[PDB]
Amino acid sequence: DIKLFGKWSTDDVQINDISLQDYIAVKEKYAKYLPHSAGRYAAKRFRKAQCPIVERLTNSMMMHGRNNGKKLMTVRIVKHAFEIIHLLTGENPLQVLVNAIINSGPREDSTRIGRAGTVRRQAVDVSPLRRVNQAIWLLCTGAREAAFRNIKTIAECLADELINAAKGSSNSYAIKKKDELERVAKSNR
Amino acid sequence: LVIPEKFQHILRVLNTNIDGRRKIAFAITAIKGVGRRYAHVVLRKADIDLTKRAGELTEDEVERVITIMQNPRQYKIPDWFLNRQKDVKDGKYSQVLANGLDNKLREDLERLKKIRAHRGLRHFWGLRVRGQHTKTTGRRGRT
Amino acid sequence: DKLNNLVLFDKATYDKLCKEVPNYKLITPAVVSERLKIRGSLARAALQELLSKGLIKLVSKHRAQVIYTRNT
Amino acid sequence: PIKLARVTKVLGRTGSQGQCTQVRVEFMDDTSRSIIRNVKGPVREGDVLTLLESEREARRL
RNA sequence: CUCCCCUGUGAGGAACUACUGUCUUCACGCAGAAAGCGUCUAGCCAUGGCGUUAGUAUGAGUGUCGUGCAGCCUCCAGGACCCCCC
RNA sequence: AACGAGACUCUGGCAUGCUAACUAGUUACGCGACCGGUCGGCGUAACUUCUUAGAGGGACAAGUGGCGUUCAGCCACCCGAGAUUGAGCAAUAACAGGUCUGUGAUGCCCUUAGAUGUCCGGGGCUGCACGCGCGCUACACUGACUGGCUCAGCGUGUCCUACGCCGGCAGGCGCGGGUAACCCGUUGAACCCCAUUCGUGAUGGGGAUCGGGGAUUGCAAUUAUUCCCCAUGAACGAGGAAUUCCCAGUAAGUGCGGGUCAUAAGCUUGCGUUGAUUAAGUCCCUGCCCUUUGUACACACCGCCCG
Ligand SMILES: [Mg+2]
Ligand SMILES: [Mg+2]
Repeated sequence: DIKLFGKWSTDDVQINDISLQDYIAVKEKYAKYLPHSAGRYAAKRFRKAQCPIVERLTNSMMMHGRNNGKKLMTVRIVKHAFEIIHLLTGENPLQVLVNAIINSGPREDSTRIGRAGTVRRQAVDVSPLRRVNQAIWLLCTGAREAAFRNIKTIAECLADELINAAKGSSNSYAIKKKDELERVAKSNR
Repeated sequence: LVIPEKFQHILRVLNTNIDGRRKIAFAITAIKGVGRRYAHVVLRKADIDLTKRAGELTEDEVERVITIMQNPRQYKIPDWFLNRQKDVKDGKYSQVLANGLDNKLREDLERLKKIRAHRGLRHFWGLRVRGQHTKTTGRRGRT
Repeated sequence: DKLNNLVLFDKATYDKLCKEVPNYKLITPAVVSERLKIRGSLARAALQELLSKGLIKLVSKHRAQVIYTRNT
Repeated sequence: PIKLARVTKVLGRTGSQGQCTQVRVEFMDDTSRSIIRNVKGPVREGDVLTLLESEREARRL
């Protein structure tokens, strides 16, 4: 059997939306043991649609300068974050990644129109892959800004921001920036 | 874990005010003439444990650490651990602390000012003495 | 605002560490140090004592990041 | 109301800087209604878009 | 023009203490808004950023008191249904 | 039809088929050790999978299926080491680009014995109220420290340096090998990985500026050449208007070699290692290209020309 980080179970999780069912990974096959597969998903267009979602959260956690090249910092941090999550909510920690992706992603977003220096935005709507990507961005950035100096472990602070991104609370930096995007979308229309 | 009843929140050593809720070596470091390194030497010499916060120490440990730091060469504090190795006038090995450090600075300025040398002219006009390139940098603090 | 935390424990705070923390679900040294206004080393060594007492389950330990769960 | 949408064809890319994709929308309610729509990020045919304002139409940037 | 499957909070019960999960009240730290008022920037101009309103108005959660909210039975309703209209 | 583009050369990826190797190893068998194995420990036969490097194969949009005047070619999939390897060379033309300072490559001018010559001894290119520029290092919790565990490649060398012994550290002494797949060197490089100490404050983050000492190089170090021990421990709280470089073993982190070099890399030139976010699109901006078009310009808009 295939068990994530040795203690989890991937095949029992669920997806409630049709748009994010075709993109978000780790359901049927793609489920692996460890996040780092060192594969090439940027090789061709939408070939990064199929890589494991946990690896996807993993790749984006190196995103600031000193942490850049070090990938393992993440498969460390993503390790303790899941094991924290299961203690709080008490559900499959890979259900919490699904719900945070689904809720944190924008829906409608604004595209800047005008001349440089004058921002006048018009509302368009997000593509599924773009939804996933922006969502995960928001998750990692929310975790960083929240964890800079509170002296929180990023394990603790990402479990925080993830569970909060899943529940729908305004605690998550993620849900915040989403809510701003949708609201500007409302402003314009 | 512990709950010390007698704890000195403000400490006084060698004319200076020491913060003891800090760790021990890094509280001793606060005074002039001591870094983390020489602090580890003196506190490994006095037998004082490094696990204690600086406020749990009895007066005997503070007085034996003081006694260790006033008299360097008696306690087998290595000759290369001393701040001023051979001083210009007496020719002696001495570990220089706050007021003595500041004073030795003032004096080694005055000597070079009376002598009429280049180190001292440099130190006089407010220039960096090491021959640094003063074209580009060496600005801040100036009008 | 400037932050004061307890370097060594107080009786008041000790009642909180002793009687409360075992009910907390997820326990992290930063979580304990945030709600009890304890300092880092003292809270860390506090959980090191709550290890020896047997009141707390240790899930995993990596370098500076530790994970603790309430007993049953 | 919240709605769902299907991608029938990809037409061109609208944008100043070439940002938006201009795509064609079927409704997943089995209705035959056909509306052009602006979408951001990558789109390939067959995908489903969630519309918060479902009666809106596409304009050229 | 209906009837009867599931959703609600309108009335009666057991339960309510023991069961579990949510809203009350107090200590706790964390994110944290705007009407506006000013400023800066788009040649001129805010529909924007940034200051001040204020770390206010707030909301998510942990531990105290509730004799609560409940979950189990009925209807009164509301919606899927049908019909019907096409 | 011809040059330019491509082709080509140089580099990386494929070969359990071939040609072979005591100056590279492997398998096998002995001896050696400590509890059948573990060992860069010591020697003999066995061969090329490893390690090299030659020969030649291999990829041609090839195979299948879609979009295409079913035409080029464009997309998806399989079969596969590879369905995008990175650099060099670069036409007809031109610039009134940089080059008397790289040339025993020069046309003029000046200098030519108190020389604009040359050598000798010192100073100066390094100076400091200021602007503008590359680049280093940081602003800490994905972090600093302290111990522990195992990793590279390109090159350099008559100077690289094996092992001892004295040296807290830099360093001395010595005794050795190599013109190098032989000796440095199983090149035990840095992150990273595992434990430890630190606990949001100018803090152990940051280390400038200094005051003393030891050691090297050199004739010669003061104007700190560098290196090393203690102290001194300042700016710095993620950087305003603007803007730079970049699409896959890539950005970025991290050390390492070659150049300069008696002693020297905050520079350059290479080299591996850990290794992504996002796009496979558009002329908005910037930049040049064509096409149409107007012209009283052709020394070509720095043009022409009217009072
Ligand atoms: Mg243009
Ligand atoms: Mg003419």
